[PDB]
Amino acid sequence: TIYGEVTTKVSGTIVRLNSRPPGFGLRVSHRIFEMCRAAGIRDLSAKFLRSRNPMNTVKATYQALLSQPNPEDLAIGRGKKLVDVRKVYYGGSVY
Amino acid sequence: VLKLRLARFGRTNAPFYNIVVAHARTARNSKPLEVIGTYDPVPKKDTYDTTGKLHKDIKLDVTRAKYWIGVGAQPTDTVWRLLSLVGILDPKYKKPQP
Amino acid sequence: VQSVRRQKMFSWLDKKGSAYKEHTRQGPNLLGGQGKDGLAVPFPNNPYFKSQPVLSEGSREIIYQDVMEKGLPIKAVSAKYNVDVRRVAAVIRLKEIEKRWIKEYKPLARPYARAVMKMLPQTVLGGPDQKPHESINDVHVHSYTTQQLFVPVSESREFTREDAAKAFGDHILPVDKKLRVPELIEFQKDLLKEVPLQEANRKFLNATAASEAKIAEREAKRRQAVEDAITRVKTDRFEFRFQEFNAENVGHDGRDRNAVGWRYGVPFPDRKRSQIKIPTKVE
Amino acid sequence: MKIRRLFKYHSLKKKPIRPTWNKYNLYNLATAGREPRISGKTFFQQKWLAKSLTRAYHGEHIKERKWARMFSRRLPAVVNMDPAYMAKYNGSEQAAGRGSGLSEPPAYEKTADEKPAKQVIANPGRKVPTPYEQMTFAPLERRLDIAIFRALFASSARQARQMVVHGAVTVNGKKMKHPGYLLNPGDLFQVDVERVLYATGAPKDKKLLAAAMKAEDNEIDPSKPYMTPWRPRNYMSAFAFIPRYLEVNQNICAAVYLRHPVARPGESEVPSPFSPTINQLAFNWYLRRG
Amino acid sequence: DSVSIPPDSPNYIKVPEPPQSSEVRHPFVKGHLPIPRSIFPKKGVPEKVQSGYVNRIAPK
Amino acid sequence: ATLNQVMRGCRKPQRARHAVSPALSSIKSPALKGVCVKVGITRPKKPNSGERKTARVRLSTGKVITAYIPGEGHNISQHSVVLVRGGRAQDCPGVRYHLVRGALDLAGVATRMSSRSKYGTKKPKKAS
RNA sequence: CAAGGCAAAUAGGUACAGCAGUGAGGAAUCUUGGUCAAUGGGCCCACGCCUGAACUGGUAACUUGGAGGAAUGAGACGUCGAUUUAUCGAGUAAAAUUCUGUAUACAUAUUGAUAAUGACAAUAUGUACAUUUGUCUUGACUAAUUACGUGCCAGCAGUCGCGGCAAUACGUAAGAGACUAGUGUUAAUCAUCAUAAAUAGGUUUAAAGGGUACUCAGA
RNA sequence: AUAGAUGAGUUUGGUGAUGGCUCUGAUUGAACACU
Ligand SMILES: [K+]
Ligand SMILES: [K+]
Ligand SMILES: [Mg+2]
Ligand SMILES: [Mg+2]
Ligand SMILES: [Mg+2]
Ligand SMILES: [Mg+2]
Ligand SMILES: [Mg+2]
Ligand SMILES: [Mg+2]
Ligand SMILES: [Mg+2]
Ligand SMILES: [Mg+2]
Ligand SMILES: [Mg+2]
Ligand SMILES: [Mg+2]
Ligand SMILES: [Mg+2]
Ligand SMILES: [Mg+2]
Ligand SMILES: [Mg+2]
Ligand SMILES: [Mg+2]
Ligand SMILES: [Mg+2]
Ligand SMILES: [Mg+2]
Ligand SMILES: [Mg+2]
Ligand SMILES: [Mg+2]
Repeated sequence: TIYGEVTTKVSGTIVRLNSRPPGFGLRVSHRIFEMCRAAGIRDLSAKFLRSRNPMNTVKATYQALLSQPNPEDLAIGRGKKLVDVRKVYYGGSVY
Repeated sequence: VLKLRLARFGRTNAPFYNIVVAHARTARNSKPLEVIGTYDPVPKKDTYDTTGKLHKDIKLDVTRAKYWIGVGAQPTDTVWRLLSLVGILDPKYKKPQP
Repeated sequence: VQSVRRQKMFSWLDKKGSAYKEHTRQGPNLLGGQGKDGLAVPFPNNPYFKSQPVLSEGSREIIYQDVMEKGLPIKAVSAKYNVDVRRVAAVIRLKEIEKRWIKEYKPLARPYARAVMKMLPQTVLGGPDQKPHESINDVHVHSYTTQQLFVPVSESREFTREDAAKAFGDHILPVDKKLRVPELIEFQKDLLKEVPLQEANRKFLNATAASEAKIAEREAKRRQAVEDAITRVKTDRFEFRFQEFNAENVGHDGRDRNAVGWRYGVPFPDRKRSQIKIPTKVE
Repeated sequence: MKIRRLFKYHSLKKKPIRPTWNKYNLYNLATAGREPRISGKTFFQQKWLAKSLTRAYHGEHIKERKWARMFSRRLPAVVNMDPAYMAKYNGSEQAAGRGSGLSEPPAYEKTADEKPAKQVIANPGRKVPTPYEQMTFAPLERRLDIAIFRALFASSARQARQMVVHGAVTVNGKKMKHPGYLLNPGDLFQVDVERVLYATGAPKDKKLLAAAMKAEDNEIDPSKPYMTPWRPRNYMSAFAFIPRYLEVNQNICAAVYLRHPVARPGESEVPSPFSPTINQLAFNWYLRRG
Repeated sequence: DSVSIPPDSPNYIKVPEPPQSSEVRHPFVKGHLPIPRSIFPKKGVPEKVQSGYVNRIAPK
Repeated sequence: ATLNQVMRGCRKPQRARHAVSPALSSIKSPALKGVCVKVGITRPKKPNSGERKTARVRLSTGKVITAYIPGEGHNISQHSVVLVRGGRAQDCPGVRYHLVRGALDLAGVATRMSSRSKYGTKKPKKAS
């Protein structure tokens, strides 16, 4: 899944992507599904807030997957740890 | 006239009675004052029991029923018998020995 | 005359698929064959599903004798042979039924048993143990623990599993308390303190054995406390069982799942779709 | 009444995979395509294709309407946790650094280094992905008739339902005539010995027994349904596999439903002759049946 | 205690499950029951539970 | 809009949309019986060309609507009790209803083999 | 007590929105049954009487749940459909054989109830029987194809649309896709619709800033 | 109660917007047609 939530706007087409827990599946549209299935994502929940232009929809959601918040940059910026509770609890990353 | 009686609930050929405390002149299945317990007429059989015995499941709140009986509640014939078995009241009918 | 499709079928079924007519070799003979981890794959297109091994006939007896004759705790037998407590208990139940059949002079399915056991991979326990039968520490993935939470904490904080459980929820426990054999952790802590292995196993047995006593005690008190509320009044024909209960525990608005009585104000739901009208459990 | 959907059950043209040990089914499963081409097809066309393939095997004798409600979006899973790591470490090292963990050098720098870096501290095998996609038809494994077919007691799901409907199985030592009984963890279903021998036994050819009445060990009996001496079905070894959520006893033809099928990090306990790509598409179909 | 538990029932060998190992979602139960009455008040010790109260309202 | 303007009732229901078959949608009825008043031919509009088989019907309620006769050839005339169902002839202005063909007096197509249910045609019974 | 309807005549009853039932209206909704055995109620010292509530039987696919058959079946070395007479299909399909005894039928027992009373049925056990397909769709949305006929005609159509002489869309034929004792259509409701937006919208050029700002109430 | 949030067709020579209509899902104390 992706990191957190992203919202990208491309000339009237807004796409909101959320990171869902494991076993949620690609409960997304047909165009987003092809991209998630191809990039390697398996759990996501998208939404077209304003417009559903086929082209801009693909440009906005592709630009959203490249704008995910980097937990390590946010940590060094705030001087605070951003610990993934899921990893500490299970003593590793459960893929 | 407060009465301890049975409200019949269930489907066709599947009776399931509900012990209630309701005024005499009221609908049988109307919402009563209290629901003391439930009664199941059809006798059951222990799961892993081949002897052939049978029992009847009755969930009754003895403590609550006793209070109502002490203030003048009149249980019906069917409920009176059930209370007799528990020992709250004396039997209303007895088998003739002669 | 056979069509080409049928003709090709018998062509494949005569040379390539002939090895599946009779089972000559012992062990799985599936289509996928041996995988990367040495497990037969029944369906080639699906590599994840594998033909996992089954306890051999002689293995089931070893587990049965240990629990019954030696009276060892189930947790210890599970940890010893790396068999799940739920499976160890089942083998005993199934074995007890066998004793009944043999005691009642019933014919067993020996011809069928031997034939099927040669088609499934087996794990003979005892001396020649190569791998553990299965994982005895699997912990259910709780729904709360599946969320993606990045908690901002101090740069030098020692975030532990205890703190992780509290971040997921308030009532959640760490994975150290969800194990089916939690005594293993305590046993492994003795090895870190350079404790002799012999004494480490001694403490393990006592710990598990002591744990089974508590479980039995709780179960005993429960069943004994459930029969104290039931009044059995034998009669001419049947035996009436009057169960007691607090008739005031109907919640604050009358709606409560664990209440006793037929609810008022509900129409029969027989007409709704997917209405379960079958027994849900056999006691 | 044979319905129009069963007109072509093992057709070689359509090449469907069915839950049975029929030799025709074995040929279809063996020679099935490696990967159906789904590039040109649209999203609906892909989902519809996956639905047809998977539904030809999973619960084929269950009305589409019923299974649509039975499909659960709750895919259970477990995680293995060894006690060794629990004792030594308390999960503090997994947060060192910036929260995600102490970074390690890239793969292209390590090969140049003569000595490999120290291994990262974590549970053994804690990076493999868990196959959630291959768990869609898990609720069907709880059916009493499917569970019997997975215990190698019947030759197919259809035949496994016959035994239940005809009063041959007994759950927890009690007759169970309902093929839809959803087994609970701990239940013990036991099939009659005779029905299991006939199902898995070889066909009784009257011609083969003609030369047998004249010419451990079991004697030949000409008054039994299966062929004597009993022998396994011709093509039973290609489907001989027991799932991990069952503990069968061949002798008494009884099994225990230990738990529900669960997905572990590296495998799945749901028999399915379909790749994750197909199950993933099928799962999407039943989210909104479109 | 009527009859010993046979090896068929699941209660032959009790293996308690670990805490938080299942997520069964119970369905909402339709209907309600009448709320029994509060015989006593919410504060103070009522006169009905004194030494002699049944001998004063139900004398022999 | 501000929270104050919403207390004063600024959120009114959207303007209703006219239904396809008002006569039926009004009283929530799936069909209505009516006495045929006229059996005629209506002409399509800009794109389409042909001759549709409409019929002026007087419903039980009292309204006089113009229905449409689906199929090839009909059996209705003046003063024919016919059953009217919803629908609309897209290319015929003023025609917003259909007529059930297995209805009281309107007979289904006798030479129909495909989609008989839609035209009220009993099975041929060739062998039976 | 008054009025009208039916009945009534020198009388002064009746209104089935009590149960069953009839006519009418309508697209459309049931038996003029049995019993007070069970539960409840009225009267009664007691026994007991009464109960169209109620419990039971009947009618309807209106809905839901379940059954409605599984395994074997290759050389009848046949039949059919196409057509590249040898390719592609009907086809493991059929026949045939080997088993089961599901709904249901019958029989026995128990039980609904006990002080005693059983209208009617439920459950368990035993034996016995292998019984129908129907329907929509097939240009795209939307899973699934050719041939012929028709020639902006006849017709299809939820939306965009199709049909003017070699129509994948109309009508037949075959095939295919799909649901199934149901399948479609019509009507309605929620959702789709952030499509009256409190959560949660918008108003330069697209629906929408009052001609203006001093100001009571009110924010 | 922590898995629950999804789109498609149609305006234009064409593109991006605005904005309705319709389909995709579920259902009925339903009726009708073919069974
Ligand atoms: K257009
Ligand atoms: K103006
Ligand atoms: Mg828009
Ligand atoms: Mg138009
Ligand atoms: Mg056809
Ligand atoms: Mg009247
Ligand atoms: Mg009436
Ligand atoms: Mg009429
Ligand atoms: Mg009575
Ligand atoms: Mg009475
Ligand atoms: Mg009396
Ligand atoms: Mg029977
Ligand atoms: Mg009487
Ligand atoms: Mg298509
Ligand atoms: Mg048509
Ligand atoms: Mg056509
Ligand atoms: Mg049905
Ligand atoms: Mg202005
Ligand atoms: Mg003005
Ligand atoms: Mg222009």
